Order: sequence, then structure tokens, then C-alpha cells
Amino acid sequence: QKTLHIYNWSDYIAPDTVANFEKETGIKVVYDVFDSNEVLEGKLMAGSTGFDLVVPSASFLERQLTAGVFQPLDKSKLPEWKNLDPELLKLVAKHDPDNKFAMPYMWATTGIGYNVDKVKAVLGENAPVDSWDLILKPENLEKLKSCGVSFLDAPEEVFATVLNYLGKDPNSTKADDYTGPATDLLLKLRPNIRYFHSSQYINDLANGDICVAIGWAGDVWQASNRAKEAKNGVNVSFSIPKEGAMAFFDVFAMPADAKNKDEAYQFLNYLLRPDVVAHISDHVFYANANKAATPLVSAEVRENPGIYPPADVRAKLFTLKVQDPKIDRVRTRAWTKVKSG
Ligand SMILES: [Cl-]
Ligand SMILES: [Cl-]
Repeated sequence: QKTLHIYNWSDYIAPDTVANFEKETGIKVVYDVFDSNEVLEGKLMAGSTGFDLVVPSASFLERQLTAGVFQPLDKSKLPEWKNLDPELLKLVAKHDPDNKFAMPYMWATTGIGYNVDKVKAVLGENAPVDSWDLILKPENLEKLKSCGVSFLDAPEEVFATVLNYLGKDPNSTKADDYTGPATDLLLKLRPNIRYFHSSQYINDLANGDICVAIGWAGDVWQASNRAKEAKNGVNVSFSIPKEGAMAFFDVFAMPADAKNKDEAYQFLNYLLRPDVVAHISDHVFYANANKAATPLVSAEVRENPGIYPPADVRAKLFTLKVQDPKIDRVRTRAWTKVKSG
């Protein structure tokens, strides 16, 4: 009896994907979920993960490769690798040279999710929902406190977003940028932030319990769809702000000590099927990395410029870089100050 252990982000697969794979292959899948790159990286660095497949963001995988925690993918066992978009492969290869270890799964941006009606009520019809000003100017966040604010519990993403907003290199190597301006601004915003969390904000936006969030694009579009299906009158939207935003590429990778390698390759080749992954995108509102799948994706998802953004918006996106120990120290120390402010 073959088994397969998979660790993926929460809210990142269609409801029937695993069952359909089990039915086709006779493999039993053990599926577990996380909402933090830090949790996954900690598990990878502390010992065996016990998983056959894990799904880091590519910028985290970039440094994880150098610790030897992954084994290279046997492309001879991934015949339809060909379906993957070559331009996305090239971007991911900046993190994973020659695409040896990582299979691109989904990608999106770190932007602003918000309740349309509540934000306009508080900040007026002309609320700047196209700008990080909406949530990174203290005067606006003090007012939005009235209906609830959440930030992601994602330190590398939040500091890069703040640095970009301040006109600094999103990947600044100047320690003073973190300890000075970035911390100063975050500590001014902190009293108005209800919580730091990277998954509770989906249902809280959908149900009207918060009105604005730093969020991952497809998560917010899921919240919007859950609100529509509830017929609760909640109108949620998402913005890639005008100052730019961070892009991420989530990738499947195989732990070096994976027990069930043959089954893992079966699952990866299953995900490379254009109809399988288009069906996932249809349900999670994330762009997949599979060029053959794009026309199969629902018009609702494929034509949303907050999911598949056009070239002029993609040109404004930035990605995370590896930092040295000093910046890791000052960034992490500053993050701890902010979450307890
Ligand atoms: Cl099962
Ligand atoms: Cl929840």
C-alpha cells in the first residue's frame, strides 16, 4: 500500500485534487498544511520533515538548497515539465539555478485586501486603495482601526514592502534602514493593527470582521468569493499598489530524505497536467505556472488583472533576496519589537 506525505500552504488546492489522484493511482495521500515560510524553513533546518513533498516560496528555497535539505528533481520522470511557462521558469531559476530542485506551482503578489464599502465609509469614496498609503500612512490606519486591520505574519515580506514604500531598496543591506525608518514607521502603525496572522484574515475579510489586510492576492480573491457565495453583502477586493509590490513563486520541492520518491513524482506529474492545475487555479484564485493550462482556467480567474497582471504591472513587482547574518539579526529583532508593540 503506497502512501505519500505532502506539506502545502493552506487554501492552496482544489477540494477534489487529492481524492482524484488517490482514485487514479491507488496511492494514499497524507496532506497537511502551513501558513508560514518560517515554519517550513524551521522544520527543514531542525531535522527530518517527515514529508515527501513540501512547498516553500522560491526565495526561501534559494537558501534552503545550500543546506542540502532537498534532492534534485529527475526530469526524466517529469516528461511534461514542458508545460511550464518558460518565462516563469527563468524567474524561478534566479532562486533555483537551472531549475534543478523546484517545480513552479502558483505565483502571486503581496498586496492589500480590503472591504470596499467599509474602507470608503471610513476614508471616503476617494480612499487610496491603489496605494500603500491606505495602510502605511499612520493617519489612515488610525481611522481604519475602526473596522479592523491585519498584517501578514511574514517578516521578510513586510519589511521589504515597508522599505519599498519608504523609497529604499526593498532588499536593503543597510542595517540602519531596518533599525531606523522601517522600525519607526512600523511602531507608529502597530497600535492600529489588530493582529499579525497569515491565514485568519481570509475568513475575517469574508465575514466582515476586518476591513483591511496585507494579504496574498489569491487569498483575498478567495475571501471575496466566499463572501459572494454567502450572500452576506460583503464586497472584498484586492489591490497591487501603485508603488509596486512583492511577487512570490511557490514551488514544490522534494526533501532529501523523502521516503516515497516514486509516488512524489507521480503527484508532480499529475500537477503538471494542464487540466488538473487549471482546476486548482479555478478554486484558489491563484495564477499557476503552467502555460498550457492558461486557456483552461476560468475566465473569472484568468481575466482578473489582480491574479494574472499585465506587463506594465509586472514591471513594478520586486522579489526577495538572500541577506547576510547582520541584516537577518536586525530585521528579526525589529520584527519582534513590532509584533509586541
Ligand atoms: Cl486518506
Ligand atoms: Cl480561519
